[PDB]
Amino acid sequence: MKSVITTTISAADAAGRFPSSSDLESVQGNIQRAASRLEAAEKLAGNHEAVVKEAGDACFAKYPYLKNPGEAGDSQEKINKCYRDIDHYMRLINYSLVVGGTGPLDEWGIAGAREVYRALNLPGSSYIAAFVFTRDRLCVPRDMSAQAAVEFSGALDYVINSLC
Amino acid sequence: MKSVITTTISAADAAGRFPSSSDLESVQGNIQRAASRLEAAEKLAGNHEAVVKEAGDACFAKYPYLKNPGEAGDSQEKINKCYRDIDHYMRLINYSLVVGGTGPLDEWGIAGAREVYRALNLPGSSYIAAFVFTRDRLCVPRDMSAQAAVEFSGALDYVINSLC
Amino acid sequence: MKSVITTTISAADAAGRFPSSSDLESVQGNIQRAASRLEAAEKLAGNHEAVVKEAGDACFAKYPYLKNPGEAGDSQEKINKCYRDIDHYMRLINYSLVVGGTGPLDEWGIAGAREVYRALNLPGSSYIAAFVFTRDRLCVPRDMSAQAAVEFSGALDYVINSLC
Amino acid sequence: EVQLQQSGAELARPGASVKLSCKASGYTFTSYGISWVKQRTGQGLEWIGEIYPRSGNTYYNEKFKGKATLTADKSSSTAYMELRSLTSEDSAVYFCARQGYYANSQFTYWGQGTLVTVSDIQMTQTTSSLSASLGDRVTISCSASQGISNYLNWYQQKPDGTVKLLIYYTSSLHSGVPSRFSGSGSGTDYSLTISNLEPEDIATYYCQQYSKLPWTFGGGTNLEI
Amino acid sequence: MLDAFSRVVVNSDSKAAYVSGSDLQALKTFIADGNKRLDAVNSIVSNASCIVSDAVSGMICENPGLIAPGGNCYTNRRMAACLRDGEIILRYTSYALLAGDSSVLEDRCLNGLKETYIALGVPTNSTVRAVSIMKSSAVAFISNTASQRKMATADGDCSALSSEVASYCDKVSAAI
Amino acid sequence: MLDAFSRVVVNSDSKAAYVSGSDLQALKTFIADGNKRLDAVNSIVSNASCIVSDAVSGMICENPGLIAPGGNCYTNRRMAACLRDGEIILRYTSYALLAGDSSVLEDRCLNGLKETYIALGVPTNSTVRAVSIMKSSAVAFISNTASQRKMATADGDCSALSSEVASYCDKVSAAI
Amino acid sequence: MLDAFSRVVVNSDSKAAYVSGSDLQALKTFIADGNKRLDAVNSIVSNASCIVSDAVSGMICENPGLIAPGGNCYTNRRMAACLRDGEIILRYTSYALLAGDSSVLEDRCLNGLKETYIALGVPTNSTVRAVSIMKSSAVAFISNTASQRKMATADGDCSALSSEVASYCDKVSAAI
Ligand SMILES: *[C@@H](C)[C@H]1/C(=C/C2=NC(=C\c3[nH]c(C[C@H]4NC(=O)C(C=C)=C4C)c(C)c3CCC(=O)O)/C(CCC(=O)O)=C2C)NC(=O)[C@@H]1C
Ligand SMILES: *[C@@H](C)[C@H]1/C(=C/C2=NC(=C\c3[nH]c(C[C@H]4NC(=O)C(C=C)=C4C)c(C)c3CCC(=O)O)/C(CCC(=O)O)=C2C)NC(=O)[C@@H]1C
Ligand SMILES: *[C@@H](C)[C@H]1/C(=C/C2=NC(=C\c3[nH]c(C[C@H]4NC(=O)C(C=C)=C4C)c(C)c3CCC(=O)O)/C(CCC(=O)O)=C2C)NC(=O)[C@@H]1C
Ligand SMILES: *[C@H](C)[C@H]1/C(=C/C2=NC(=C\c3[nH]c(C[C@H]4NC(=O)C(C=C)=C4C)c(C)c3CCC(=O)O)/C(CCC(=O)O)=C2C)NC(=O)[C@@H]1C
Ligand SMILES: C=CC1=C(C)[C@@H](Cc2[nH]c(/C=C3N=C(/C=C4\NC(=O)[C@H](C)[C@H]4CC)C(C)=C\3CCC(=O)O)c(CCC(=O)O)c2C)NC1=O
Ligand SMILES: C=CC1=C(C)[C@@H](Cc2[nH]c(/C=C3N=C(/C=C4\NC(=O)[C@H](C)[C@H]4CC)C(C)=C\3CCC(=O)O)c(CCC(=O)O)c2C)NC1=O
Ligand SMILES: C=CC1=C(C)[C@@H](Cc2[nH]c(/C=C3N=C(/C=C4\NC(=O)[C@H](C)[C@H]4CC)C(C)=C\3CCC(=O)O)c(CCC(=O)O)c2C)NC1=O
Ligand SMILES: C=CC1=C(C)[C@@H](Cc2[nH]c(/C=C3N=C(/C=C4\NC(=O)[C@H](C)[C@H]4CC)C(C)=C\3CCC(=O)O)c(CCC(=O)O)c2C)NC1=O
Ligand SMILES: C=CC1=C(C)[C@@H](Cc2[nH]c(/C=C3N=C(/C=C4\NC(=O)[C@H](C)[C@H]4CC)C(C)=C\3CCC(=O)O)c(CCC(=O)O)c2C)NC1=O
Ligand SMILES: C=CC1=C(C)[C@@H](Cc2[nH]c(/C=C3N=C(/C=C4\NC(=O)[C@H](C)[C@H]4CC)C(C)=C\3CCC(=O)O)c(CCC(=O)O)c2C)NC1=O
Ligand SMILES: CCC1=C(C)[C@@H](CC2=N/C(=C\c3[nH]c(C[C@@H]4NC(=O)C(C)=C4CC)c(C)c3CCC(=O)O)C(CCC(=O)O)=C2C)NC1=O
Ligand SMILES: CCC1=C(C)[C@@H](CC2=N/C(=C\c3[nH]c(C[C@@H]4NC(=O)C(C)=C4CC)c(C)c3CCC(=O)O)C(CCC(=O)O)=C2C)NC1=O
Ligand SMILES: CCC1=C(C)[C@@H](CC2=N/C(=C\c3[nH]c(C[C@@H]4NC(=O)C(C)=C4CC)c(C)c3CCC(=O)O)C(CCC(=O)O)=C2C)NC1=O
Repeated sequence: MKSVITTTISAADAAGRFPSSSDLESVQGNIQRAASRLEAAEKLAGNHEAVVKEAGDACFAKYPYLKNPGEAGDSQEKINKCYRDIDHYMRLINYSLVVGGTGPLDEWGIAGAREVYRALNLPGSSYIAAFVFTRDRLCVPRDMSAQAAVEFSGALDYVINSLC
Repeated sequence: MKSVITTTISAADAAGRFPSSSDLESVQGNIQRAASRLEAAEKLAGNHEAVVKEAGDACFAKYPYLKNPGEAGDSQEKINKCYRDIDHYMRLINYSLVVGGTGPLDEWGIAGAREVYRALNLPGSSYIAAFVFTRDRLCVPRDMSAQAAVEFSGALDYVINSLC
Repeated sequence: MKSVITTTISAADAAGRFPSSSDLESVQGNIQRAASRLEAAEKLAGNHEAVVKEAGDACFAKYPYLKNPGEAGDSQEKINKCYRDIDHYMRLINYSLVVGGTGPLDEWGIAGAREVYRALNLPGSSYIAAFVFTRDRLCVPRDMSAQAAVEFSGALDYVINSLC
Repeated sequence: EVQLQQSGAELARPGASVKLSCKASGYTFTSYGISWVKQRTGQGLEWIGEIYPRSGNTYYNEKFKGKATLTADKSSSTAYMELRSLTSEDSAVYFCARQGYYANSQFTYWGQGTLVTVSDIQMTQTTSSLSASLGDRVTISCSASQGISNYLNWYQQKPDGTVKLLIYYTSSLHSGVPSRFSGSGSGTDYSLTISNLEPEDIATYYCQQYSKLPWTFGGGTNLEI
Repeated sequence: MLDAFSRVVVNSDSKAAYVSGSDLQALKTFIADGNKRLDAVNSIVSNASCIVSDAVSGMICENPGLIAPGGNCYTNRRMAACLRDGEIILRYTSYALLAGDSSVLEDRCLNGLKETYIALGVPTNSTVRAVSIMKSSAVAFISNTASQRKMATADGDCSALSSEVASYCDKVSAAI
Repeated sequence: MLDAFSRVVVNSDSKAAYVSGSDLQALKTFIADGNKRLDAVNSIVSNASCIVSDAVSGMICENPGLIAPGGNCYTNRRMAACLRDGEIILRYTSYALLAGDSSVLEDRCLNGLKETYIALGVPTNSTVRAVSIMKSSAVAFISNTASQRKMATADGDCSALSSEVASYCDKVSAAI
Repeated sequence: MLDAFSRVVVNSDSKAAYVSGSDLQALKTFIADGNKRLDAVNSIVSNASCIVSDAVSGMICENPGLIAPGGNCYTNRRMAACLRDGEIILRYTSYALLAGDSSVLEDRCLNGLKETYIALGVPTNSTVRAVSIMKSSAVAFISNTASQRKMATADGDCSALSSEVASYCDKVSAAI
């Protein structure tokens, strides 16, 4: 997974270098931003059921045509799969906050999402609606601290831009 | 110029990626360790004449054979070159402390030093003696703070290991 | 520009071969199927205004949410651009029927359509609705001969599968 | 502005041919089509056919196929209707109208009208004549044989004979139409509402579907005060 | 590539000088504004998609000849290439903003970009118009003055970072 | 590369026009003469070795300095390269004849051929002489007027294909 | 590769579970000891040359047959390769120590290392002896118990990082 540690160790290994002052400095940044990103991860992990339910409700409210026959979510099982997909993305965002990098998202939700959603007629706009609602729904300091919100919204914007 | 920022941005560019959370987090580490490494750079920059003089004196004290004809330092011009080389290395170490990485050292003192010193019969062990003396001469907190000393000694150890 | 002639000439050139029996035979296939595909092209070229209008109307009827603010086609100019896009695709299909290969479509409508439509929030399902309606709207022998219909529906299915 | 000047009234004999003309000005000729509408004496409008000069493509009402031939001249920015085998049934006033392409498929601007002497969606205007007074709010309603998708245009035909596009897409006002006019309808039933009637509104009003070819007009409702 | 710190040391190396106290103080100012710089980069990257798409759309809307036949944004392939170039330019501008130095942008995106665009027939005027729309949008996002989206940050002055983003985009426009 | 149909399409695409009735009729004429075009290509390819060898030999016979020391056909290596270049030019001319369009020949053989020959010292005059002898022999084979080789075809007029072959060879000569 | 955080994430992903409070607390402990981990990595890398040279020299001194003819450290080339991959093993061990996870070491150094050494004739016993001397020296440097080199650190207990270094070296030895 992409992260501060993996990025700098990969750069060191590509050059065949022992970890130098720059790599230790980047890991110090890991240490510094860990508080905020792990607070965001803890809040998301402890509240993901409600967050995913709200995101999916917003997705289907913005795009009621998804319920129409032949569309994604025209059956109850497909709606459950939509909420499960939002759960998967929220869990990958929790993983990204824990890791400190987009690696979990990149490798487990984004890498082939374009082809999967094209093959299964899943419009990326619905996922974008769920994630945009999740990002806008978060408020500070009620849900998390300001920097935890920064990290959480950064991961949400990352997945949104992966879908855009 | 290897640094936290340059390593991070080069890794992002190699993957065609916008700066991500881990990129900003590495730069946060730059911010966190900058105080110590810039304190070390300021102390070295403000005291480099005496430090270089001491390092060169230690190099020639440990290897008086360098004064023998045909050896490096058999003339006053060559001894001045020796001290100028130690000044070059200390300036590159000051640059590395300012940059936050070994980039300046790698590109300006290390990259071809092996071939240069082989061609000119310059024993790397004399440079190592100067840098080891400088590293062991530093006193905390008399000369600099503990973490500034850590950064300075890390740069010196990097030079020594480049010559080993 | 992918076609029978260009494909076999490219294969001959890659092997540094003069045209041989196989290449002339494939061009004979060009000669044989040209009647049907050029009939389809003539019918489409002489009736593209009505066909494009019907396809766009079907697209917006199947997806009325496109008229909602923030969606593609929430302004009259964007609706005109949707019909213009269907015009572009129908013209590229006319080009493919004339050429006898998907080359015009591949190079001018398909090559970057994924990234363009992702960037501009243009759901591929709307284009697919327009083209599926056009394919199902065609009647034999009312609008085309059977083989002309085969070629026209083949081009339409090709663009649909490029969007799927 | 858009004018679409038509040729003068031409008199012919049964079995002869008449080449009607329509010179377009004020707009790019190839950015629009040219539709031709037949109106018999005291009858409703009837779409003959449309030609798009950009491609030269012609679309004809099946009732006028071979009877009418549409050609256009991009150099002179003019369009021609050629009537063949003229009869008493062809005695009518023929209009040329600027036709939009895809979603703007509206007869936005009409010609003055050239008089000539000797599965379709049925558009029904139930009330063929309505009488009202100044300042009244009159409602003109028409029904489509099959469901259309709000693709309805309303046309004001003055007693002078000139035809103007009032409302397109069932609700959108034309460039010069005052807010007193309004339209409504979603399925098969559509209504044209004129609030605070004025003497300039004394005209015959036609609803025209452009959901499916051939384009069809309603019978028309004459509004008198 | 160089960052602000490496730029300072390169300037210092031209005179064989240890990094001076004034240059050190400028770098401490860079560090003290480091959190604001990270917020600025985050503002750009979190809105990079709409920045690039809006810039290309505005360039095309102001210059409809680009999407006409023979225009450089005509086909879907050319439009995708234009959007990709806008994304690449914004990515390197964000690299410069993160680094505090334009060396990455110049060396890895602008070196030969003008000649490449001339060879490809990419209109320089439209390219700089798109780059200027990206500049305006990115500056608004740094200043949190974007009309349709706001990013929560501690209140303060990021005008130095706005000017830095504008200067990077100006380097892009002047290079081509 | 483009063929005749793709050439018509590219011309139509410049105006965002569907392929018009006149261009359609021209392509239908191309199809109706398709069997004659295949016969012409077959005539060229079935005699390609003889065409190329005869052209290079005639170029050398009319310019004996080519095989003298310092001449560009002097050694066996230079002779083989010259015969290979003649074969390549004839092959791309036959590609153009089969395609009905010069795009393949231009882009894949004539692009940079003049500059390459200048850099190599290949004499342009002798190259065009060889290409013109190839043109004459290939035209004769199209018309079945070759003295020592006749190929059976249905009686008819292939002057259009002969003129196409001549025009492709003329494009080759004018490129260098 | 994986770090400690990505390792926790991968373990959580096996159950489709969000990172639980226990794993979160373990990662905060990893963060709370992050400065000690950086000091440990710094101690190893600042003495990497001495660690590797001392380990290879001790392996040779305890097994003099390595430098005899037919021994795997016989020539200067074999000696250089032995020192080089001792440095490589120490570098990947330091990578694991920095990452907090063995994934980088396993995947990028230990994958196929045993088979490669078997194919080359590199004696596994001597390799593990060198790796164990590196383990001892690196552990001493982590604990700042090296006799001839002391590095200033805040007083405390780095036994967890020392055990991590020992476990990475043990993974190296067990792989071969
Ligand atoms: C212009 C860019 C903005 C703006 C920026 C400010 N934010 C300030 C403080 C601040 N921001 C962060 C987050 C930032 N640093 C990081 O470590 C990362 C990610 C790795 C990011 C994205 C932090 C941690 C802080 C420090 C205190 C806090 O938590 O808020 C700030 C105050 C000055 C400063 O402390 O640097 C400003 C002005 N705010 C604006 O007004 C515009 C829109
Ligand atoms: C100038 C090139 C010639 C010439 C050509 C003609 N051949 C005619 C007809 C014709 N040729 C073929 C063979 C051709 N088509 C193929 O399928 C292939 C290979 C795959 C080849 C080589 C066919 C099948 C036909 C049609 C029926 C037949 O005659 O066998 C032809 C008549 C016009 C036409 O049908 O296109 C002509 C004039 N004949 C000449 O006089 C010169 C030397
Ligand atoms: C075992 C490895 C050592 C040891 C480690 C400890 N050092 C402690 C604190 C500490 N160390 C650093 C430097 C470290 N962090 C960085 O930012 C970098 C480089 C980028 C390095 C090399 C810092 C900043 C700190 C915190 C403040 C300070 O003391 O300077 C420490 C205390 C616990 C902790 O803070 O993590 C210990 C025990 N000391 C030992 O006894 C052995 C030999
Ligand atoms: C089987 C009998 C049909 C059917 C016939 C109808 N289609 C009608 C007209 C119509 N068809 C198209 C599309 C079709 N015509 C073309 O020229 C081409 C080829 C490029 C295609 C794909 C259009 C655009 C139209 C409108 C008028 C025209 O331009 O021809 C039609 C007339 C009434 C109407 O337009 O709704 C009918 C009833 N009936 C069926 O349900 C199947 C599909
Ligand atoms: C950890 C990785 C992971 C993800 C990131 C998601 C992504 C994902 N979604 C689907 C697949 C699906 N996803 C949806 C859900 C949706 N329907 C709607 O109304 C919307 C458009 C959309 C959510 C917004 C549907 C309906 C399917 C089933 C379609 C099918 O498999 O044929 C699939 C195919 C596998 C399957 O059958 O489930 C995958 C991999 N799922 C994963 O396992
Ligand atoms: C910024 C880059 C940079 C460096 C890092 C140094 C590196 C360096 N050193 C020397 C060259 C030299 N350096 C020394 C110095 C020494 N004599 C001793 O007693 C020791 C072995 C050694 C220092 C410990 C001497 C004596 C020479 C002269 C060449 C020679 O000895 O033949 C030269 C060649 C040019 C010259 O003659 O000065 C260079 C490039 N110089 C630079 O400009
Ligand atoms: C010859 C090549 C060629 C094509 C094949 C199409 C493809 C295409 N479409 C658009 C661009 C567009 N196309 C549409 C049309 C649509 N809106 C809707 O209601 C639907 C979802 C969709 C058709 C079904 C719209 C609205 C835009 C602009 C998007 C925006 O708002 O930025 C663009 C960008 C250039 C531009 O600004 O026009 C391109 C290249 N156009 C071409 O020039
Ligand atoms: C790191 C540096 C870097 C860049 C900045 C670009 C530079 C670049 N641009 C193009 C290629 C291109 N450049 C554009 C883009 C544009 N045409 C327009 O209408 C706009 C004005 C403009 C963007 C604003 C287009 C459309 C092409 C293709 C040329 C054509 O087909 O006409 C290409 C060739 C193929 C490609 O990779 O896209 C390259 C290398 N890419 C890079 O890797
Ligand atoms: C697709 C395009 C294409 C071509 C047409 C040629 C183009 C070409 N020709 C030559 C190379 C050459 N070109 C020739 C040929 C000639 N010298 C003569 O005396 C004649 C006038 C003339 C042919 C009629 C010779 C002899 C050389 C070698 C140059 C020399 O040794 O002087 C070379 C360099 C490598 C090589 O030897 O092949 C190339 C790339 N090859 C291709 O792939
Ligand atoms: C990332 C993984 C990685 C490593 C760990 C090494 C692994 C490795 N080592 C050797 C190569 C070798 N390995 C050694 C080293 C040794 N000889 C001894 O006496 C000791 C027991 C032992 C180390 C302690 C020697 C001497 C050879 C060459 C074998 C020979 O010449 O007999 C080779 C073959 C090519 C080369 O020289 O690089 C490889 C791939 N390299 C890597 O890139
Ligand atoms: C239909 C073709 C079309 C467009 C697309 C726009 C393109 C456009 N938007 C701009 C400017 C612009 N655009 C955005 C982005 C956008 N605005 C927001 O407030 C947010 C969050 C957005 C989500 C999409 C921003 C942030 C700005 C900067 C000013 C602003 O805050 O709006 C500018 C001015 C830049 C300049 O002059 O250099 C233009 C031309 N105009 C058009 O006619
Ligand atoms: C000894 C050096 C030498 C040669 C070799 C020739 C080369 C040569 N042959 C020609 C012309 C030429 N050459 C051929 C090919 C050839 N002829 C046939 O009739 C058949 C079937 C052939 C099998 C080899 C053809 C078909 C022509 C066209 C007219 C002809 O039939 O002669 C031409 C005229 C082309 C022009 O002027 O552009 C020349 C110069 N002459 C020489 O002095
Ligand atoms: C002549 C062939 C030769 C050698 C070389 C050594 C090799 C050697 N040194 C060791 C052990 C060892 N070696 C070092 C490194 C070294 N010692 C220091 O104290 C410092 C700072 C050093 C700089 C060079 C350290 C740090 C240790 C760990 C214990 C110690 O502090 O000495 C060990 C024990 C490791 C084990 O058993 O696994 C050995 C065998 N012995 C030999 O016979």
